[PDB]
Amino acid sequence: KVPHGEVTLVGAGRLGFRTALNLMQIHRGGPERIKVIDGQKVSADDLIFRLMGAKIGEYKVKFIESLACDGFSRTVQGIPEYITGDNLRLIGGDVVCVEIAGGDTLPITTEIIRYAQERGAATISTMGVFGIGEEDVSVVDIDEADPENPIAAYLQAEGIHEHVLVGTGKLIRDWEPVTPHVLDRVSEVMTAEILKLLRGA
Amino acid sequence: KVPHGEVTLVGAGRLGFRTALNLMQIHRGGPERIKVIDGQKVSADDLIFRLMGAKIGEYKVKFIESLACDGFSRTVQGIPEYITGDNLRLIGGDVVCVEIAGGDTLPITTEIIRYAQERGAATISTMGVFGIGEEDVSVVDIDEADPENPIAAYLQAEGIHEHVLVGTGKLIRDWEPVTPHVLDRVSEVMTAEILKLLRGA
Amino acid sequence: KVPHGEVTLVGAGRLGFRTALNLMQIHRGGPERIKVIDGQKVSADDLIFRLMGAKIGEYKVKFIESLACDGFSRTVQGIPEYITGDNLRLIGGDVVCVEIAGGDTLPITTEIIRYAQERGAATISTMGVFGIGEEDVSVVDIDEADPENPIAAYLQAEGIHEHVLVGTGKLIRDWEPVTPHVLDRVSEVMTAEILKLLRGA
Ligand SMILES: Nc1ncnc2c1ncn2[C@@H]1O[C@H](COP(=O)(O)OP(=O)(O)O)[C@@H](O)[C@H]1O
Repeated sequence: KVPHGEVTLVGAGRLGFRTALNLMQIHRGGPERIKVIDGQKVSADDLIFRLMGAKIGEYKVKFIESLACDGFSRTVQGIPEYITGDNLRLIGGDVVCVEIAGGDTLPITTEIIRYAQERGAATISTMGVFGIGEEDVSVVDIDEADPENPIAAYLQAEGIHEHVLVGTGKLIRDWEPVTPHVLDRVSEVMTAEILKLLRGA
Repeated sequence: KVPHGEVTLVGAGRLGFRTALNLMQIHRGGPERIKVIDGQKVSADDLIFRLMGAKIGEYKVKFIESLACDGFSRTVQGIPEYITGDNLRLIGGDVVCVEIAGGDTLPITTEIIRYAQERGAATISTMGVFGIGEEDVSVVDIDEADPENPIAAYLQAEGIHEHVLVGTGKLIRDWEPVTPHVLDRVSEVMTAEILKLLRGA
Repeated sequence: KVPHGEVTLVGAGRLGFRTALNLMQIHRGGPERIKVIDGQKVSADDLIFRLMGAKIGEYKVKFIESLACDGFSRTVQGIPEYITGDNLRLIGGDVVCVEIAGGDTLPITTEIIRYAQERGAATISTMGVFGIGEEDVSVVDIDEADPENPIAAYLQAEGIHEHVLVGTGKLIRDWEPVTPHVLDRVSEVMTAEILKLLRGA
C-alpha cells in the first residue's frame, strides 16, 4: 500500500493541472512517478495557476514539478514540450491520460493512444469537457461510446479499442463554455479512472 | 465562443467572492466585463480571502480586481462602495446578481431589482444560503418559488417578477450556520444560472 | 447567531486539517473554541499543508492555529502532542472528533471515546476513509453500524455506544488509496455531523 507505477499526463492546462494536483496528493498508493508533458507557459488568463503562486512566463509543467521538492516520496517530472508525431518517444509508462480540449487535438491524441498501447500502457482521454456546472460526467469504453459524439465517432473510425473516455459530451461547438466546477468534476472522475487502470498490474 | 456581456455582482463576501472567482475562470464564453460592488474590507474572519492571498484591510473588491492584471482578457472593475438609493446608478449591464448579507438587506435587494429591471438587466439573488453541508440548492423563478420561503414571500409582497432565486431556503432564523461547502455549492449553481441569463441576452 | 461551544479534533493530518479548515470557516455559528491535538510536523509529503503556506518542520497544529490570529472570532488551541493513556485529560469540550492519521489507532480511539463520554461530550470518529472518488460516505450510530466492518466490530466488542461513525467503509487493507476528493467529501460530512452534535452547546 505504497505508490507503484508511472502515469503520463499529456496536457497540463486547466484540466490537466487539476488532474496532476489530484494525483500528487494521493497517499497509500497511486503512481510512484508522474510525468506531465505540455509546452505552454502560464499566461494572465491562467488564473488557477496564478492563485497557487505560478508566475506569468513559467512553464506550466515546471510550476507543477516545483510542488514536488527534494523530500517528496513520488517523483514528478515536468516535460516542457509540445507532442508531435515525432517526439512520441516521451510517451511511455503504465497509464497515459491525454487531456486537451477540442477537435484540433484528435489526430495527435489518436497517435499517442496507438503508441502507448503498442508499449503496453492503458489509455484514457476526454469526450467533451464543456458545461456550465451540473452536466453528468460519464465514463465509457470507446466501443460503447455514443457514435453521435464526433470525438467517439472519430476514434472508432480510427480503429481505437480498449480506451477509456471521460467527459460531459459537450464540445466547443455546443453553447456552453468551460467552467471551473465542471473541470473539477471531470478531473475527479479522471483521477479515479486512472487509479483503476493503474491497478491493472 | 468568446467572452460577451457584462455581469454586476453586488456583494463580494464569502458567497460573492466565490461567484466572482467562478466567473473569472470561465473560458470560451462567460462575461467580457465583471463589475463587483461592495464597501467592506477583508477582516481576520474572512479566511477564504486570507487563504487566497488577501491582506486584512484590503477592500474585498480591490483584492478581486487585483487578480485581473493587464493581460487578462476580461475586464474586472472593483467598486468599493455599498449600494444605497444614492448610487443605484452604478448598477448596469446584462445580468445583476445580488449576494449581500449583514443586517437588513431585503429592502435594498428589492430596490436593486426594480432599478436593474428598469434598465433592462436580468436579475438573480439568493433565497437563503444557511446549511450544514448537504442541503439541496434549488433554483426557481420568483413566481414559482416554494411559498414557504420567507425571502420569496417578501419579494412577492414587493411585486417583484421575472427574477431568479437560488439557495437552500435556510435563513438566519434557522438553527444551521453558514458553512463553506454549502457556499461553494450555492456559488457553482449561481454561476451556471448567470451563464444561462447571459446567453438569453 | 454567534459561535458557541468547544470541539476537540484529535488528529490534524490530511483529513483532520480539512475538518479544521471547514470548522474555522463557519460563519454565524459553529464552535467558539477548536482544540486541535496532534504531535506531527509538516513533511515534504504534506502537500495540502504546503499549498496553503505551511513550512516543513512546523507542527501541523501550530500552522492551523496561526490562521486564527488576534482579530479572529473563535480561538484555535493547537496542542502539539499525541494522545496516550497518560494525557487523556487533554480531551474536553462539547464534541470530540477522532480523525487520527497513521493507522493502528483503534485502542486509543476507544480510550478517547470512554473518557470523552465520562466528561459529557458527544463523540464521532471514522469507519474507513479510503476510496478513489465517488464512494458513498455514510453516517451511522455505532449500534446500527455493520459488524462486517472491522472498525465497527472492534468498537462494538469494546462496548462503545452513543457514538457516530463516518466514512466510506474502505480501509488500509482494501485496494483503494486515499484520494483528496474522498477526503474532502468525508471532511464535509464530518463537519455537518459535528455541527448537529454541537447543537445546544
Ligand atoms: N448594500 C450593500 N451593497 C454592497 N454590498 C453589501 C451591501 N450590504 C452588504 N453587502 C456585502 O455583503 C457581503 C456579505 O458577505 P458575508 O458576510 O461574508 O456573507 P455571505 O457568506 O452570505 O456572502 C459583505 O461583504 C457586505 O459588505
